[PDB]
Amino acid sequence: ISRETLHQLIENKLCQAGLKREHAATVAEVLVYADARGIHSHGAVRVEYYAERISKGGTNREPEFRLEETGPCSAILHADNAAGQVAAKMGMEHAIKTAQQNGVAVVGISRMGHSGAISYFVQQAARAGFIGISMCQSDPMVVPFGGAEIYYGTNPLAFAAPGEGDEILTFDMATTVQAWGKVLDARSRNMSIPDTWAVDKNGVPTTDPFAVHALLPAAGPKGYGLMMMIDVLSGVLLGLPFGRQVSSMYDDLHAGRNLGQLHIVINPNFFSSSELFRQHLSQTMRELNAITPAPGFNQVYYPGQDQDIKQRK
Amino acid sequence: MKISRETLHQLIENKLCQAGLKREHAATVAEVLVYADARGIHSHGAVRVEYYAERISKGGTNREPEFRLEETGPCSAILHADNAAGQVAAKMGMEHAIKTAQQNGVAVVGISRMGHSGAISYFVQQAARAGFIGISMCQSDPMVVPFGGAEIYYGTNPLAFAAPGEGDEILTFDMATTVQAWGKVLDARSRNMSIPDTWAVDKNGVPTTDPFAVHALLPAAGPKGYGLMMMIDVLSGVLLGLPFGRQVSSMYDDLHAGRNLGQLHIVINPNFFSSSELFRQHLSQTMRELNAITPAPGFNQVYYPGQDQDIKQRKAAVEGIEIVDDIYQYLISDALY
Ligand SMILES: NC(=O)C1=CN([C@@H]2O[C@H](COP(=O)(O)OP(=O)(O)OC[C@H]3O[C@@H](n4cnc5c(N)ncnc54)[C@H](O)[C@@H]3O)[C@@H](O)[C@H]2O)C=CC1
Ligand SMILES: NC(=O)C1=CN([C@@H]2O[C@H](COP(=O)(O)OP(=O)(O)OC[C@H]3O[C@@H](n4cnc5c(N)ncnc54)[C@H](O)[C@@H]3O)[C@@H](O)[C@H]2O)C=CC1
Repeated sequence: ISRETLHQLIENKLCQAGLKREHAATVAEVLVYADARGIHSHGAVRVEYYAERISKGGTNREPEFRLEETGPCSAILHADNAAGQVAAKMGMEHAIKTAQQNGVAVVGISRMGHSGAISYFVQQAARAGFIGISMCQSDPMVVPFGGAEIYYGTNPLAFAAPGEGDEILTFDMATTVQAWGKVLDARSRNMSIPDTWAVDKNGVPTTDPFAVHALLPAAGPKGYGLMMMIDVLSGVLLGLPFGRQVSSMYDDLHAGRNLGQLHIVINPNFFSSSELFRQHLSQTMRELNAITPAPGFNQVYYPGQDQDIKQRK
Repeated sequence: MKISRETLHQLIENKLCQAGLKREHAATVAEVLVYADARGIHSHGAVRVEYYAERISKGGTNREPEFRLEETGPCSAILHADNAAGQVAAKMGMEHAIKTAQQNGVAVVGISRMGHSGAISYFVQQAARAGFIGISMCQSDPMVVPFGGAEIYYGTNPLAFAAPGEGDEILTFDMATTVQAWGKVLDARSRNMSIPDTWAVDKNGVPTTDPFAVHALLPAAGPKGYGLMMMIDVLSGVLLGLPFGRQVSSMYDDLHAGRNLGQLHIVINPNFFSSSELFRQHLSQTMRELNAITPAPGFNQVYYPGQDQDIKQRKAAVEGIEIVDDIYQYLISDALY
C-alpha cells in the first residue's frame, strides 16, 4: 500500500461522496500524512466518517471561501464549513505568502470541519523555510482542573521549524493527558485504563474506560490553561462559539461544525540569519539525540523524532 | 512579615539604585518584582534583589545599556537590550509590541541580550490592559533533562498569556515548562523535606525524592513540556541569533558578564479580527462559567486559569504583600551583598 495508493483511494471515495476532486485530494493528503506517523487515529480510519458527513451536508461540499485580509500580517479565511483539511491548508498557504513578504502572519480559519493531525499544516510552513504554529478548538470533552463538568476540548497545539536540507523539527500535542482516540482503543479491548487519563461523571479519576465521562487536562492546571489559550486564540478571537459551546462530532451530522483554527507563521529573516537559524535547528536535533539516556530509555529523541522515524518506515 | 506595595517597591528601588542602576530602571525592576510577590510568585520576587545587586555591582547587568529598537517589518522588531536588566528590556519591548499591534494588528518582538526578567506574566498583562492579547516566553538557565534524558539542555523556559475581559478584568496564565519551578526544590532545601519523585532527577537521570540529590528538573507532562521548552528556546533564542539550549548562561556562571538571554513577545489586537466588545464579554463569560463548574470531590471550587493568583493579588492590596523577613532586613541595610 503506497502513499500514492491511498491518496487515490481516498480521493476517489471522497470525490464520489460529494467533494470537488481537488478538495478530495487535499483531505486525502492530510489523512495519508497522519497514518504514517502513528497518528492512525487521524488517518484513513476516518474516511468513512468524513464521507458520511459530506453526504449529509454537515460538511460543505460547495463552500464559498472568502480570504479577508485585515492587516499587513493578519487575515481570516471564512471557510463556510468546508472540510477542515481544505480550509486549514488554504489558510496556511495565505499565512506562508504573508510571512514571506511581510515577516509574520496570524491567520484565523473561521467555520471549518475537523482538520485532523494539525502538524500537517505547520510542516507546510517549515517546508517553505518558516516557523509554523497552529492550534484549534475541539469537541468539549475535558474537565477544568478541579472540576466535574466538561468545558474545553482536546485542543491541540503544533509547531514546526526548518533545519538544514530537508530536515524539519515537528512537535504536535493534545492538551489532555492522552488523546481521546486511545480511550476507545482501550474501550475496544476491555483493558483497564491508567487513572491519569480520565474521570467519571463525578469528576473522580477512573480505571474503567466505560465509566469515563471526561478527560483530564495534561499537567493539571497547565493543560487547563493551554486549552483555554487555544480556545481564546482560535475561537473567541474569531467570534466563533467557544468553550462548551463548541460543536461535537456526533451532535448533528447535517450541521456544519463551525470550528476555528489559528495559524501563526514567522519568517526567520525578519529576526536573524536564516542560514544560521537552520544550522542551529539541525544542531539542536543532533545534540538532543546525543544526550545520555536516562535508565529505561534506549535513546533520547528530539521532539517529534519518534513520529519522523515511523513515517519513514 | 506582610508589607505594603509602595514600601516594598521603594525599598527594592533604593537597593538597586544603590547597586548602580538608574532610579527609573530600578523602579521598573521593582515594579515587576512586587507584582510577582503580590501574586505569590515569590521565587521571582524581592528574593532576587540581593543577587541582582551583586550582578549590577559587578557589571554583569548593564547600568548604561545602549538600547536599540530595530524595526524589521510592519509587525516585527528586535529590541537590542545590551544586557540591561531583564525587567527593563522586556517591558520596553512590550511597549513597542503594543504600539505596533494598535497600528498594525499584530506584533512579534524579540528582546535580544537581556538579564533575568522575572515573572513574565507582568509583560502580557501590559498588553491586556491595552485591550490586546499578550503572549510571552523566554529562555532560562539550563536545568532540565530532555524527555528520556539524563543530561541538562533547556531551562524552565516559561510561557505566559493574558487576554482582557470587560472593564478591568484580565485572564492571566503563566507557567514554567517543568513539572515544578526550581524554587520549589529550593524551598524543600530550606525546609529539609522529601519532595515528590516527579519533579526532579539525580545526576544519573534517576528520579529522586531528596532535594539535595537533584541534578536537573523533569519537563511537565513528559514529552509535551519537552516540546514546549524547545519551542520557547527556538522562538526566543535561536530565532534571535542568541545562544540556545545548553549554551544559555547560568545565573552564577560569571557575575561580571551579561546573561545574553532572549525573550519573545507576541501581541494580537482583537479589533483586527472581530468585535472587541464581544471578545471581552466572552472572556468575562469564560471566567464566570468556569468558576461555576461543579467541583470534583476534594475541591471546594473550580477556578478559571490564573484565578488563584488573582485572588492572592486582590488579598495583597488589602492585607499587604508577604515576603520573608530576611529580605526586608537586607533591603533596609546598607549591605549590598
Ligand atoms: N480536534 C483535533 O483536530 C485534534 C487533533 N489532535 C491530534 O492528535 C494528536 C495527538 O497527540 P498526542 O496524543 O498528545 O501525542 P503524544 O503524547 O504521543 O506526543 C506529543 C508530542 O511529543 C512527541 N513525542 C512523544 N514521545 C516522544 C519521545 N519519546 N521523544 C521525543 N518526542 C516525543 C510526539 O512526537 C509529539 O510531537 C496530534 O496530532 C494532534 O494534532 C488532538 C486533539 C484534537
Ligand atoms: N527565567 C524566568 O524568568 C522564569 C520565570 N518563571 C516564572 O515562574 C513562574 C512559574 O510558574 P509555575 O510554578 O509553573 O506555576 P504554577 O504551577 O503554580 O501554575 C501555573 C499557572 O496555572 C495556574 N493555576 C495553578 N493552579 C490553578 C488552579 N487550581 N486553578 C486555576 N489555575 C491554576 C497559575 O495561576 C498559573 O497561571 C511564572 O511566573 C513564570 O513566569 C519560570 C521559569 C523561568
